[PDB]
Amino acid sequence: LIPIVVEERAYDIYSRLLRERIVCVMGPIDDSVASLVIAQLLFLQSESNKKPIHMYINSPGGVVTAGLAIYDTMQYILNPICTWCVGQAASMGSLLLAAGTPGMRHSLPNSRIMIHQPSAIQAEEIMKLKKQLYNIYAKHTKQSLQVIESAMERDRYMSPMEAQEFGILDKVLVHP
Amino acid sequence: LIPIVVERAYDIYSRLLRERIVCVMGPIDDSVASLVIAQLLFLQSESNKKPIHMYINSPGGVVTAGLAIYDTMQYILNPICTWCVGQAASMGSLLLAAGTPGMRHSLPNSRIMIHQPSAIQAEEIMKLKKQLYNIYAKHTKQSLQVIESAMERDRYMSPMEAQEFGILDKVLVHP
Amino acid sequence: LIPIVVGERAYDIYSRLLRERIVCVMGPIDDSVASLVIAQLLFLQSESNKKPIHMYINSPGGVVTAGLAIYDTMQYILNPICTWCVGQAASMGSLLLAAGTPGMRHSLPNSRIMIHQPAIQAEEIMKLKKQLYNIYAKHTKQSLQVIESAMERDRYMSPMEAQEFGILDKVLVHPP
Amino acid sequence: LIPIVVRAYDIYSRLLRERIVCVMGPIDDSVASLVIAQLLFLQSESNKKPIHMYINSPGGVVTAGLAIYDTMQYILNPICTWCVGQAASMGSLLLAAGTPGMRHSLPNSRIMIHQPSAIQAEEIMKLKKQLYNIYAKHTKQSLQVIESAMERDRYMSPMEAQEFGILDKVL
Amino acid sequence: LIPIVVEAYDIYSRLLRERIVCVMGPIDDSVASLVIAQLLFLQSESNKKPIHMYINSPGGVVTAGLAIYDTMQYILNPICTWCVGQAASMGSLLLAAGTPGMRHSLPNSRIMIHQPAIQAEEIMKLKKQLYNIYAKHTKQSLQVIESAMERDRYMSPMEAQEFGILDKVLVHP
Amino acid sequence: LIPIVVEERAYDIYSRLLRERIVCVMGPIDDSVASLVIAQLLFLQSESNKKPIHMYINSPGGVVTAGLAIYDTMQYILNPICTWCVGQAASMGSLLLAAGTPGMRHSLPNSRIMIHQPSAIQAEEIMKLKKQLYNIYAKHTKQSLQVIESAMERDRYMSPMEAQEFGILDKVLVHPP
Amino acid sequence: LIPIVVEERAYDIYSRLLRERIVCVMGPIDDSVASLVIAQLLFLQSESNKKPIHMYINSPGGVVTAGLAIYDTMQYILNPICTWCVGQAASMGSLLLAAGTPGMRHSLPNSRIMIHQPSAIQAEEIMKLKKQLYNIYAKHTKQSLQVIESAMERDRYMSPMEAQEFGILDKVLVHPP
Amino acid sequence: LIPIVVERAYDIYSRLLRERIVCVMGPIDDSVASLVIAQLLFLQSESNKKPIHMYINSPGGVVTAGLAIYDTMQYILNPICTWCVGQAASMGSLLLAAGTPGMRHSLPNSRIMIHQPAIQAEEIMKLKKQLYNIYAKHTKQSLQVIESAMERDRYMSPMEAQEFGILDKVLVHP
Amino acid sequence: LIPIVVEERAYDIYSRLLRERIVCVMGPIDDSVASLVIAQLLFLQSESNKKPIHMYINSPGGVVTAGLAIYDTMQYILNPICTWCVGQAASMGSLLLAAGTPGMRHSLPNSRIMIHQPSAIQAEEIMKLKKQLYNIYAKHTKQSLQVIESAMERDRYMSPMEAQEFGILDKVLVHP
Ligand SMILES: N#Cc1cccc(CN2CCC3=C(C2)C(=O)N(Cc2ccc(Cl)cc2)C2=NCCN23)c1
Ligand SMILES: N#Cc1cccc(CN2CCC3=C(C2)C(=O)N(Cc2ccc(Cl)cc2)C2=NCCN23)c1
Ligand SMILES: N#Cc1cccc(CN2CCC3=C(C2)C(=O)N(Cc2ccc(Cl)cc2)C2=NCCN23)c1
Ligand SMILES: N#Cc1cccc(CN2CCC3=C(C2)C(=O)N(Cc2ccc(Cl)cc2)C2=NCCN23)c1
Ligand SMILES: N#Cc1cccc(CN2CCC3=C(C2)C(=O)N(Cc2ccc(Cl)cc2)C2=NCCN23)c1
Ligand SMILES: N#Cc1cccc(CN2CCC3=C(C2)C(=O)N(Cc2ccc(Cl)cc2)C2=NCCN23)c1
Ligand SMILES: N#Cc1cccc(CN2CCC3=C(C2)C(=O)N(Cc2ccc(Cl)cc2)C2=NCCN23)c1
Ligand SMILES: N#Cc1cccc(CN2CCC3=C(C2)C(=O)N(Cc2ccc(Cl)cc2)C2=NCCN23)c1
Ligand SMILES: N#Cc1cccc(CN2CCC3=C(C2)C(=O)N(Cc2ccc(Cl)cc2)C2=NCCN23)c1
Repeated sequence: LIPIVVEERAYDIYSRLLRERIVCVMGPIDDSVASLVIAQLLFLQSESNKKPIHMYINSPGGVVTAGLAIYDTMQYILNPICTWCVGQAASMGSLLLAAGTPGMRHSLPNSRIMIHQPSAIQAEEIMKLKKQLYNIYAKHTKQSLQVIESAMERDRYMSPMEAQEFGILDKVLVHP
Repeated sequence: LIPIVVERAYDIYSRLLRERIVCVMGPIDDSVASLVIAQLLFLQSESNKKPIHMYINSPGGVVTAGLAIYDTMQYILNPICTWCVGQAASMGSLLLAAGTPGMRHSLPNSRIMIHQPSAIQAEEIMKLKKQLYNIYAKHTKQSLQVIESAMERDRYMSPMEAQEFGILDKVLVHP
Repeated sequence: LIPIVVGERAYDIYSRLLRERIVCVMGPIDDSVASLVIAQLLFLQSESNKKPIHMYINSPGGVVTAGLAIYDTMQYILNPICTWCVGQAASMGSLLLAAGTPGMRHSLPNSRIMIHQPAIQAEEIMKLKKQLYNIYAKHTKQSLQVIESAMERDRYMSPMEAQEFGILDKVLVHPP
Repeated sequence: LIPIVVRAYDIYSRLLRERIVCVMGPIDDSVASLVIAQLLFLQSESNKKPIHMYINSPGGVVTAGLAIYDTMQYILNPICTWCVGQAASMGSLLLAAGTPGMRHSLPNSRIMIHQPSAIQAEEIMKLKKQLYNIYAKHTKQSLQVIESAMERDRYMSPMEAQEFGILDKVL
Repeated sequence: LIPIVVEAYDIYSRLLRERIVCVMGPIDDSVASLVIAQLLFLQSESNKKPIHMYINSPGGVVTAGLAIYDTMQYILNPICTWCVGQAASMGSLLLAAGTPGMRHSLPNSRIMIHQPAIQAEEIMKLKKQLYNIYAKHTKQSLQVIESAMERDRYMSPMEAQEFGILDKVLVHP
Repeated sequence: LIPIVVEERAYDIYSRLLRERIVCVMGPIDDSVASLVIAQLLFLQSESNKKPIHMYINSPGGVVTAGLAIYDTMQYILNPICTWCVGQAASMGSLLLAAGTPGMRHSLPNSRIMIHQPSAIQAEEIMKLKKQLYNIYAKHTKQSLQVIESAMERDRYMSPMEAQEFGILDKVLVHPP
Repeated sequence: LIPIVVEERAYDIYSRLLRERIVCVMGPIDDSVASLVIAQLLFLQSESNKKPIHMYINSPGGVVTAGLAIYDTMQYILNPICTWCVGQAASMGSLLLAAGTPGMRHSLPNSRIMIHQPSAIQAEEIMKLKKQLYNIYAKHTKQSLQVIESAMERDRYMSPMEAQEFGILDKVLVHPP
Repeated sequence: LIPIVVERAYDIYSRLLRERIVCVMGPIDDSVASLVIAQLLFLQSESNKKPIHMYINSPGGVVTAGLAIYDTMQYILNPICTWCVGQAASMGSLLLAAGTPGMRHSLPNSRIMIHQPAIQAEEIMKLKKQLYNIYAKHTKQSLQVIESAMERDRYMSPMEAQEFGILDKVLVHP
Repeated sequence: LIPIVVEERAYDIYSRLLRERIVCVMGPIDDSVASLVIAQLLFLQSESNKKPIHMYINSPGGVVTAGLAIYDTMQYILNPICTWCVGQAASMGSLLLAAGTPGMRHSLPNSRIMIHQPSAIQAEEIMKLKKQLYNIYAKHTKQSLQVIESAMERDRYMSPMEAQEFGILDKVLVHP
């Protein structure tokens, strides 16, 4: 039941959010989510490839290759990407969260962050995908492999404060 | 089916938004939180001084979805008037009591519940309950001790007991 | 499929009903119906807080706390509210019907009215059931004990007994 | 789904511009509120010009049908009821409540006043007397003649239903 | 599921050997058919020895409960009805149809005579059957029975006993 | 579950009923209700060509062809059959009720009896079947076709006492003679 | 999804059909098929009391009362109506086919036409309805009752050419005249 | 599914009945209650002095189904030993507390709840009062203590429950 | 489709297993499983309370209070209890496995053992139950609390060899 706003043109509030260069990553990440997000990120680059992009994550995770789709598009565009976590970023959600422009990775105070991966393909393939997750997290947290994979074994959430200290985000904000 | 009102014409819900009114109706999940946060943010983009009104008629919902609203309420600058209609239970009463002080209201016949009624580990659930304990104590001026024994009783309060406990400031019959 | 009716503007018939300052409470009552009726009632009060609103009730009841949100918004707003019972008004429907302005509570001749009531602790259900007694007591101008007695009988009233009981003021057949 | 005719309407809206109100299929609360809407809307447009209720229905919720009956009886306009296909149970009630000399059916229609088979038992009998009464009113038959007929699980043809008092014209 | 006792029966076959007939939960044609069979068997074994009918039911199909009620009237034995838990709607009409003086409840039972695809005249007709049955066994007047069944509520064993539904309320022998 | 009773010998209560030459017609009658009922009419006749059988009927009706199968077995076998109506006998239930041995058809007092037929084949075939019911009911009630055809058009129930006056049964009994 | 076509003005293809005074009876006919078809017979008549309307029929039948509603609208309105059978017209479909203006009822070559009625109400009421279909078919085919009643008892389809010789239609066309 | 033991050959549940052991397992409905009440009537016909053993591992159930069991336990003359295993919650703990005084037992790890989780609001409140009074009776607590307790959405330990009046002993072994 | 064996009496093979004093704990543990197991363990004690009892665990876990029911009955009976793990013992399964008589806790070579708890009650209650699990495991593994709870956080299985070394079992056997 999505509301309309005027600005004189008239958009629904989500079209409006994308006009402010805000892309939502809200919920379980599947291919068509990934498709929406990728579409938006590439449209904002076309508008201005130096102007920043804010991406808002409230995601329990999802389909791993769909998330890497987003992640890869993040790495590709020319824009700074402020990532913001509200509610939670678990599994691929905090992967996207940890993959913002350094210095521009934010959570609100009561957010919950998980890098552990909640548990139809071959066994070695899953391990392959799981190393990919291990290196991406190592890249952006500036942590070691063995630290990352020990960490990813703890079935557990962090506070915005621990996640900052671990390298997943940069600033925990209450106010602007 | 949602009616149109009327010089251009919005559906009634779009028109509630022009009043700076954000409805939080029913159970709270992430996509409701997405809708509420967007409006809060947009309403602050419109003026960051002009108040915002949050009509809460909710039984609770996903804790982190509700926290994403609570946090966003705290983030924005505007005075936030919160309104309880029918009932605000579990996460929905956290929100109701998070409105800016002296600006939390109930219509007379509502019911208010801070009891949390009832896939993660038991150490994580408990971490989340602790976060609720602290929010509630922060906004009702009550001690954690008072907050926990109270949240332990499976009961509703009238808007008056609510106002006395520190969830509400006003109860009113009319403007 | 809702019909359209017709400077010159074009309305679906239900908006048109709201232009006439009519709000409908058709069928069972839940939070989303209540959101809709409160939205319409607060809007009508904003277009004129002295002009009457007409509220049409054909309803078998509903969620109590959702029904009370409607009742309280009736009592809040500034406008005279003339209620009309068509078809039936049982439980919360009859309470909305009985909570129009004194002397502007109507039924058409064949309506059936019920004040008998068809997960929460047992003490909260009695708390709530007592709020119902207090509201019916108020507007029907009947004693508490008489309300509690009446609400124990699993029966409907004629629009003429409910006139007689306190629930409505006039039974109309044709327009005055 | 639904075509568009030429200013442009959809056909069911174009019909309403013609002062025509369909009653089509089973009657429930939302049929009734849609029908009562149109009836009021039409009388607001003119209280002298007749309205046309096209009924093809096997009935429905008694209270929902009673709601439409009363709205008919409230509004001032002459009302021409039209039976098409069938008007059975509640449907036949409204058909019979068109204003006199204006109740029609088409030749091959079927008309039933037998009421085919959660509230208390006394409250069910109360509702049935209401229809007994409503029917006796508009057919000018007696209550003993209404209840007897209402017990025979059967249709009448338009001519049977004309002699009974349900309608006036068959074409 | 059902345990086996020696004396070799299932426990419910052994209740029947004790002349105990359970009427558990909702009445329908199947339940009624069962019950009636045991009632005729028991009489066939002896038309003088009582039969203990154990009732704990929210009611059921009217026609089916009436088949039971009729069977009860037919057979010669004194029938001791026992309410455990609850007897509502039809369940409490059988309770009332025990032999006078041997209608019992346990302390915490609940008793209800209020009643929760056929025609209106027929639903009223069956309701008058219930009216007259209840009036006969409570010795209460018709008009007292109908007021009663309209109040949607339960009676405690002692209000059920002051009304003529049962006779005795036992905490223990 | 079906209790077991002792006799020296163990029977489940329903088996021990058949021992009494009692046959139960309980519930909707389909082809396998009919099959099981016919199985025991034929059986009970082979235990005695002349000892009376008892049908306990509590039924709201059923498949017409499955009902007529039972009616026809009932007509075939040589046994006097006493019918008993308990709870109800509507539609084909009441036809099995009416078809007991003249003067052996009974109701308990509180039973409800209906002969109206409540609402894949062609149209001529349903009127074929309706007519067959007319003639069966006409036969045993001793009523005229005309009277059967309109009584059945009244969607209503008869008391055991009106059913006795119409012809469906012969005695309404409260206690054992 | 329904394409849009341009005319200056945009119509979805089905709307633009109605513009040609074409009305489609496609599929099972229930009360709301009938309602929408009647809506456009009445509409097209009000655009012209005498210009011919075209019913395209491809239907396997439907609710008899809903069919007879359409038949009756078709009889009411003053317009000459050309019927066209495409794919099939079985049961009430073929009755709407037969009821076009004499000599305006058509089939394309490969259509299949059935008048047999493939297999809640009482029995007298279904024979009531069957008889009404007998008289409608009798009327427009110009066949006797006796002939209609047995043709309809044959569970079978007719070619457009046999249907033309029976009376259901008048012309079987391959290309436009 | 259910095994046979030899002694003569019972299924293992039939053999527990021969020990005078009545099992109240899982949610209590009128059917559980039928089975339980049957067993208690029978076991008393065997002897009205020999103790009955009610093993309870139950989350709760229908209240009238529960009170039928309770009333049957009051009716019979036998000393009843109640034992709690896994848990006894809502109606279950009510049965646990209702065994013969000095004979109510829990295993060291059981959890006990007296908090309760179509009829009118005056019936529920009538039923709840009835739970209030059974409980008050059997824990020697007051009504006020009992009512406030049942309002806390919480389980107790077996020692807690022992201190409160719900049970007498807590045994790791015999 | 359970087979019968003769021994001359004739039992199904599972009745036969219980005659050899073998009780299976096979699969998800719910109240009626727990009831079966408890029944069997108490019947074997009645036969001989010094003769050992072998309990065979292939369980992914289950309802925690139902498992403690079994555990408590284990602690209660007088008999030695050899526990044997085949396939897997995860969550409450390895709790029962770790709760055998010391010296009599066995796995086959390819078994998989989990003490981590795969993830409708109050929050503090779940923590209470979870401390119970923490102490029981500490009791029988002779490990510390902090070691146990760190361990229970690793979403992960052990080999019969690691589980022995950790204190969950005593012997890993290939042959008799
Ligand atoms: N899925 C995926 C994926 C993710 C990251 C990078 C790429 C590579 N593509 C190659 C083609 C390509 C790219 C980048 C591109 O961004 N623009 C500019 C553009 C795109 C969208 C919008 Cl709305 C407006 C302007 C473009 N314009 C035409 C061809 N083209 C693909
Ligand atoms: N989920 C979440 C969450 C909740 C609270 C606070 C934040 C932090 N963000 C930072 C980025 C950011 C924020 C707040 C922001 O309010 N506007 C202004 C704005 C927003 C919507 C509309 Cl329609 C119009 C204007 C904005 N415009 C560009 C960058 N930007 C995120
Ligand atoms: N749910 C609930 C509920 C039910 C009854 C009473 C209230 C109290 N609120 C206080 C705030 C408040 C109220 C009433 C108010 O009526 N208008 C005027 C207005 C509202 C909507 C529209 Cl479409 C047009 C004009 C308003 N404009 C900004 C703030 N505001 C809430
Ligand atoms: N359900 C019901 C029911 C059935 C029959 C009679 C009534 C009584 N009401 C009184 C209020 C009332 C009525 C009739 C009324 O016809 N119009 C005129 C009107 C209505 C609809 C439209 Cl689209 C346009 C104009 C009106 N305009 C302001 C308030 N109002 C209610
Ligand atoms: N349904 C019904 C219904 C309900 C109440 C009363 C009756 C009347 N019937 C008549 C036939 C009849 C009756 C009573 C009868 O009790 N016994 C004795 C008997 C019955 C069952 C068993 Cl297991 C053992 C012995 C009997 N033996 C042969 C025929 N017969 C029928
Ligand atoms: N369906 C059907 C239906 C219904 C009624 C009548 C019939 C006709 N059949 C003819 C053959 C036939 C009949 C009757 C027959 O009764 N017995 C004797 C018998 C039958 C069953 C049992 Cl258990 C014991 C003894 C018999 N024994 C051998 C051949 N035979 C069929
Ligand atoms: N269902 C049915 C059914 C089927 C066939 C015939 C009839 C009888 N009615 C009588 C009233 C009536 C009729 C025919 C009529 O055709 N027009 C003209 C009209 C209709 C619709 C449209 Cl879109 C445009 C113009 C009309 N305009 C006002 C009253 N009126 C009913
Ligand atoms: N539900 C219920 C309920 C609960 C508690 C008390 C009662 C009252 N009845 C009275 C009749 C009665 C009772 C108790 C009784 O215990 N025995 C002895 C007996 C019972 C079962 C078995 Cl397996 C073996 C022997 C008995 N034998 C004949 C009459 N009779 C009913
Ligand atoms: N659930 C639970 C649970 C778990 C552990 C311990 C207990 C305590 N009970 C007390 C009563 C009790 C116990 C132990 C007992 O083992 N036997 C001996 C016995 C048991 C079963 C069988 Cl098949 C054969 C002999 C006994 N015989 C009669 C009373 N009785 C309960």
